[PDB]
Amino acid sequence: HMNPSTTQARVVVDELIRGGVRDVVLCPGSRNAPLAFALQDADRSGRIRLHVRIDERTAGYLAIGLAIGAGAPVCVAMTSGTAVANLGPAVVEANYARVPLIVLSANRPYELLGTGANQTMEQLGYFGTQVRASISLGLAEAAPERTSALNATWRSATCRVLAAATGARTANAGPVHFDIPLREPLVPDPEPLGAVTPPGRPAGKPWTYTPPVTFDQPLDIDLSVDTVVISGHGAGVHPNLAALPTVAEPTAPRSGDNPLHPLALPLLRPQQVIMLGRPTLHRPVSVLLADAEVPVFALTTGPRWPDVSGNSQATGTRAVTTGAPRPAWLDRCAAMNRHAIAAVREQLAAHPLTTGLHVAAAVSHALRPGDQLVLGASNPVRDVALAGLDTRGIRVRSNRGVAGIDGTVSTAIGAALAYEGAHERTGSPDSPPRTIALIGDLTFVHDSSGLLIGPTEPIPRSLTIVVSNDNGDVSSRIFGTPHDVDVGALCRAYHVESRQIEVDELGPTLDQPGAGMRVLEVKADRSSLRQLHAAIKAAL
Amino acid sequence: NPSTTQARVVVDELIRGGVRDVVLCPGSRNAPLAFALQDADRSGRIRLHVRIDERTAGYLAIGLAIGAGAPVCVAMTSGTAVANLGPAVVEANYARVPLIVLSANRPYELLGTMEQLGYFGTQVRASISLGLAEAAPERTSALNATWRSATCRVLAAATGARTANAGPVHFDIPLREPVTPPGRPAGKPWTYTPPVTFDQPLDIDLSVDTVVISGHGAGVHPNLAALPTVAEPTAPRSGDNPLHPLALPLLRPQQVIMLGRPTLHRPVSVLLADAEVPVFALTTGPRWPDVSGNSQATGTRAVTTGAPRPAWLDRCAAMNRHAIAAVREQLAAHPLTTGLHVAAAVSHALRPGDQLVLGASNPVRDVALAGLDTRGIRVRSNRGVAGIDGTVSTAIGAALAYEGAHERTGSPDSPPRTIALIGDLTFVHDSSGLLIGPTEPIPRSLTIVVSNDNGGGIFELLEQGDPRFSDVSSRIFGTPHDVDVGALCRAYHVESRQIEVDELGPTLDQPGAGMRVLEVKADRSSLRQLHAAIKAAL
Amino acid sequence: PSTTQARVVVDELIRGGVRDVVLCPGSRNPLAFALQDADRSGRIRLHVRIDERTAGYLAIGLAIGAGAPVCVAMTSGTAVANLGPAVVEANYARVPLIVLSANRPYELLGTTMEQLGYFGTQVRASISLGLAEAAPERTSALNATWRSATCRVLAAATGARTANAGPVHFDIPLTPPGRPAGKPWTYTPPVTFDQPLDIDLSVDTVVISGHGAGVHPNLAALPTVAEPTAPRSGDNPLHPLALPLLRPQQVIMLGRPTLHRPVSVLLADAEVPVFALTTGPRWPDVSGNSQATGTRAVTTGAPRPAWLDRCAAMNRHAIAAVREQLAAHPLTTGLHVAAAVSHALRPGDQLVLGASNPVRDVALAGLDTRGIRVRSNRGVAGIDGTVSTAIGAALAYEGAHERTGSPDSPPRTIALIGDLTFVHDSSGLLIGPTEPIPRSLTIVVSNDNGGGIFELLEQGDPRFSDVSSRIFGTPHDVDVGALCRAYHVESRQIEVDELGPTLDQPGAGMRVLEVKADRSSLRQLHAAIKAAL
Ligand SMILES: Cc1ncc(C[n+]2csc(CCOP(=O)(O)OP(=O)(O)O)c2C)c(N)n1
Ligand SMILES: Cc1ncc(C[n+]2csc(CCOP(=O)(O)OP(=O)(O)O)c2C)c(N)n1
Ligand SMILES: O=C(O)c1cc(O)c2ccccc2c1O
Ligand SMILES: O=C(O)c1cc(O)c2ccccc2c1O
Ligand SMILES: [Cl-]
Ligand SMILES: [Cl-]
Ligand SMILES: [Cl-]
Ligand SMILES: [Cl-]
Ligand SMILES: [Mg+2]
Ligand SMILES: [Mg+2]
Repeated sequence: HMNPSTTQARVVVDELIRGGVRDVVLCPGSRNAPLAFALQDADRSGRIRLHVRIDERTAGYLAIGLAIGAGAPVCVAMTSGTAVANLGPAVVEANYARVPLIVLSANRPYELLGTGANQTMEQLGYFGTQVRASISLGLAEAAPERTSALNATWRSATCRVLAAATGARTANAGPVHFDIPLREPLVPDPEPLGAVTPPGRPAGKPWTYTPPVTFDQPLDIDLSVDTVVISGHGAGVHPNLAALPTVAEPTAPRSGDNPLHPLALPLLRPQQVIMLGRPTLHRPVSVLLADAEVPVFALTTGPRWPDVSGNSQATGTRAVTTGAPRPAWLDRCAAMNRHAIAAVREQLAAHPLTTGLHVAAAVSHALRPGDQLVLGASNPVRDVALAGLDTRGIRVRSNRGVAGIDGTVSTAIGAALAYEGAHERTGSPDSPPRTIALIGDLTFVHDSSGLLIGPTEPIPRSLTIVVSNDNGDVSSRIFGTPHDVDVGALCRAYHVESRQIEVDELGPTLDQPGAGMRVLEVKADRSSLRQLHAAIKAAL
Repeated sequence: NPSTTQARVVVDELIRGGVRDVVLCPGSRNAPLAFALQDADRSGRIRLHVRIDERTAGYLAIGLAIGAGAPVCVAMTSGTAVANLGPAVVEANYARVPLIVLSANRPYELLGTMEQLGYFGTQVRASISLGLAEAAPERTSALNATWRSATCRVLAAATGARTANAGPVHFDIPLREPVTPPGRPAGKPWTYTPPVTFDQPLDIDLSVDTVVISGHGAGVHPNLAALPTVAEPTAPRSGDNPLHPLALPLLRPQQVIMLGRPTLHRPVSVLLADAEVPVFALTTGPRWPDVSGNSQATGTRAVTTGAPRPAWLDRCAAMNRHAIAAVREQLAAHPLTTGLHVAAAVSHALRPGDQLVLGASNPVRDVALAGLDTRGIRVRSNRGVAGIDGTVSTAIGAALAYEGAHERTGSPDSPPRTIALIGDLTFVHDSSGLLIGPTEPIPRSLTIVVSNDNGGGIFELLEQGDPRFSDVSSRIFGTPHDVDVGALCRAYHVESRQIEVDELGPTLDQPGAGMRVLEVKADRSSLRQLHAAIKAAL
Repeated sequence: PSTTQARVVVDELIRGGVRDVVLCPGSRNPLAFALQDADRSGRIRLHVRIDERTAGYLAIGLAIGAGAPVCVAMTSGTAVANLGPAVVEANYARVPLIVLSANRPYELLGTTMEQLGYFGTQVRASISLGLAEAAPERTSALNATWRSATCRVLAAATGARTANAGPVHFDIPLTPPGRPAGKPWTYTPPVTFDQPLDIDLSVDTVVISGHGAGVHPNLAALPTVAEPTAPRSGDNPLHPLALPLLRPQQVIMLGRPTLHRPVSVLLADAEVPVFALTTGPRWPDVSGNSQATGTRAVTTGAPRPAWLDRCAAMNRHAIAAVREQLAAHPLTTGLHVAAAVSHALRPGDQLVLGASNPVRDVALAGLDTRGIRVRSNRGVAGIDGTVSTAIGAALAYEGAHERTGSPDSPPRTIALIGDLTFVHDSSGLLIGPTEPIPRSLTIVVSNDNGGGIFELLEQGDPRFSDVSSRIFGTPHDVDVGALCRAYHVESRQIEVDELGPTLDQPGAGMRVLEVKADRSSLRQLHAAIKAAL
């Protein structure tokens, strides 16, 4: 009846859907045709949304966007060869950002490794320690009597792939390499003489159910000691710490309503630091975490705990708090937070030229509750932190794992599609929410291929990309001249609407109703930034 | 600083070892041998190429190595460099390309930049770490010897000087966070390793009806020059008796001599798997291919007795004329331009001495179906893993190294031409390879011909191209993109022109800017029927 | 500079719970001197061996004896290869093993550190300290960097944050105080790993508990087939031979089962839901039949009286069939020796079981694990290193009893192993005069002169009788008594009826009791028990 490659591909796709996979990114190939056929039919029946891309490296960052936008595991299926190697960059990012990314690689049978067979390499284990698991399905046997047993083993392995990627039993979500060797026949047989897919558990249940896991590690912390909370990427929400002064990275969730501008920390003298997540962005933050006199308590949601400090007195998951912060200490930190905010506000106005900070400040004001903000992990994240954005009621995403230039555009597109997707299922007939991306010009040009979306492929409903164009070791001689790439020409090539506006119009133009996907380019300056940052520092 | 001394010794020995080009990317950490390479660039001892995209940088290095046969260095500088260099390193492994990867590790920092993947173990020929530099005026003669000896190991491993198996090498130079000692006289390398002769004679009787199938990495065998030879475009031709690939299924060879690693044509793979046909594998290195475990014997050269029967050579020649006529006649009888028409136009426009860079998918297959005469012509293609990524940067590096070899011959004639034939998906995959800063070296005679059928044409010719999949194959296989290629080249400031297949000939004869892209629109909705008409007219 | 780094690291390892360290004489290795100072000062115990393989398995025993992390110090360019087996066992049995290495960063590399592939697949973490400097202006900062990293090593080995103990590779490439009151530099409270599973005990349920299983009070009433190394939670045991006689409709699987074919068949039956309750993040599956994973059970309902009565009946029939067929058998088999050891055990004893038949035979003899501590290398079920495992297990066990100030002599550690197992790791008996030696260790060897377990497998079928003596039985004809005397260890040959009384007498700290056994009748015995059911 049904050939083994088709049966295996349909069973795997079926178990992945039951595991919560709503979006799959597919790259074209011949060896992965079984997976391609099963995925396309699951897209026809509405069980998943399929995204086709041509460039596997940007496809991996699209899949990362599809996962951080709503929280679901996301699969990316590709053929054998360098197609798997091109997933390298996205796997590394997903490792340090803890993104549940499933690399579903088709492969030749392993017996062909070493024979010179076309388009065949050492795929299994290619990703080394960067993945949470390298799992290989077997080669499918042509034995309809073993069909019952193979369905159980295939579905149980797919569940193991899903459990490791989502961190269902480790609290350490990350990328997983799921390698599937496939042999001919690679296409489905004539459907008149066809079969039905071996069934899973009744009522759409996963083959192996993993109920919610709890990882608890309580820590004693006395709050009467003058305490500042520094929250970075992957930080959890802690209600018992919402009163304390908090220096929060843009991608960190806010526990309370007592902010502290990063520029204010070096001008204060905390006696005790509570570190939430993986702080990385601010240098004065990094300075304070080096100082050995100030005790540091680390609180993480997963088992990995950051090494950005040397005087880590203790690491846990939550705090059992004793006491309450001194009101004089609270008055001091709030006083200095207002002083830092005003210093940034005055020097921005006192500056003649539009810099990247002005663009970042303009986007911050235009934000509204419910919006999603995607930030290039270079300057845009630091700039929005200097402009003191209030991340309450907005979801802020950024590839803070390795903070690479790769794939920023694709991540924005993916996060938008995932966000607007979860808005449909909540039943609201209201319009889809907004996703605004702020990225530099060198990052936009570098991942301009990420703008490519085939005519038949899903397109974000309300994504606006704001490109702050500052036109910019012997390896730094390429930065000595402007790359001179017309942002509008790239957008025309990839059939994307573009507009070159000014920072004054940034607000009103961002409020124009949803026009699908669009790119807004703001011209900015880089020559005067050294004076602006020196002006702000002197104003403090 | 004893480290800047180390860096100057290594760069000198690498130049003595034949390295004429190095590729750099800006990174968070300082580049390995960053400043020493810069002095070597201004001195004219070496040519530096800088790129932003580390993936396109790896493939540019491959192009710089295969265009002239020299070893090439790429200097990793960031924490994403290992991941992005993966594709090029894998291709360098399977295509046997001398690729040196320079990295600088920090021994005073806690471990537990570089992001370690698992491929370095399986792909590289050697992993050599220099060692930390320490000041010692009484050991300058000794540290000069250790550094240059290890540098000679790195080059010998990468070029296959002692193994006959070129490939990528990982060279690590540890650094401590912040004149040149001499080498051998006359510019000679520190440790002279004479290239080795790797010899495996094999007895083959040529009176048995024999066909030769030469693939990637095949050698030149003068004693086999008379036999009917089905040769891939990248294989150097050794005779004047070509056998069209479509004529192979109309014959019954009793013996097959397989040169190098064949990767094209399903009739070839069916023949090589036939257990009733002895297959003899002749390779230039230690690796050897088998299709279905049907390689009877391995070697490097044939010790031949006998000669092909004149009746056998006549049958092969008759079947060859039928195949050539069928392709020419059916192409003329087809209204729409396909990628196969473009391949025949590019093939008829080449001249002796030109370089041809062929992308994967149909272009490299279509050129073979067009009967391209590869003699006097240098043909390149990344057949190691047959990826469609990095083919634009590979052509650019191939043009740059090929032109530099013509400059060093001192001929006043214009630089030789490099013509690249790639699909549209291939072009879209690595369009970023066109972004070259005005400071960097740019080719002077590179023409990229893009055969644009708005998607993946080869899938029309495979099993998923069957009409019973017509309703499902468009999205997941054809994958149209609707990209404006001229607008892309415009954005990157590359001369671009859309032309018809009839104007393709004369357009390549006229020179132009040192780099330009010629886009020919094509159709893939008639591809499967054009190929069926060719098979039936055989 | 390196002497200070080595002495800082040793202090944090002692503050982290390390009480024993194994090392081997090697071509080099500072850490040796620092470890030496702590040994004379009494802060750790040092154990030296010549055989690096046996050194790795000694450290495993030192870990599972009391539950502490243990360090082993490689010193040559053969230690990685020789420590391989012990690292693999530590990985699969979740044993806190710290492997200490020393790289040379000022030397040409790649043209005492032999790299194999197992480190990247077996260890929980790989942490290299980094080269030391000389500026005493940052000695306070270097102190924190070393003690923090050492705390990372200990946390990965003991599973402090991941609940998955295992081996760790620590590279120290070639006195600033710690936190006051001897606490570790970075405190990490042990983590609680929780997954509640809804299970209806009203369905006819059996509990199968294997290696690494936890203790479950709300499952104490259910019939329980428990492997020897499993800790028992209730008092309704179900003899393993009774399982094929019953027809359960639901299975709760604790830990990682590895024994008894009937169990493997039951766990694979697609008509029976299996629930895997584990103590860590890994979970086992036989044929993809595990339908849910968890760490504890939220139980509704109660077991039917009809189901419990049926289970108690077949249990009784099985214990009686084994106790009776063992009496009718004239020759002494390894199954008689397992029953003799089990009935000679008192509460508070430690029992070390080798693989092959000894671990299975003790289960067939129905030993009551309550009050006693069973140890076995069930991670990969190998016959190597079992002797050194029992020596280290004895040492750490008596060490925990010495530190409680009890006046009574050390508690008993009895090891039941086979002959092939004894020969495989006979070198582990070679212990120098200055090295620590157990004071209450008895190694009972059931010597049937070959592999008895093979007579019970398909190769033991009589149609292979003429072709299976060489390649499965493997007779050795080794004089165990002469071997023990050569290594200066007490040895005595006794009969099964003499095993109990001799075990009750305390003798030299290490004694090897060898009982002659037969395997030619093993397949016939087991066929007799099956027919008696
Ligand atoms: C990196 C990579 N990803 C995917 C593939 C699978 N693949 C093989 S041929 C092909 C289509 C290429 O299309 P195009 O370059 O337009 O060529 P055409 O066959 O249409 O001439 C694809 C995606 C590959 N070979 N390499
Ligand atoms: C290192 C290792 N090699 C081989 C095996 C395979 N094996 C399993 S049981 C066994 C026989 C051991 O015989 P013995 O220790 O005398 O025990 P018996 O079954 O006779 O009681 C062997 C070789 C193993 N488990 N470990
Ligand atoms: O001859 C060659 O060039 C060549 C190159 C390769 O990368 C091979 C890989 C596997 C098996 C055979 C191979 C081979 O024969
Ligand atoms: O529970 C345990 O102790 C345990 C231990 C292991 O080493 C495992 C290995 C693979 C699969 C499951 C495992 C498991 O459940
Ligand atoms: Cl950016
Ligand atoms: Cl014929
Ligand atoms: Cl190809
Ligand atoms: Cl066993
Ligand atoms: Mg195409
Ligand atoms: Mg035995």
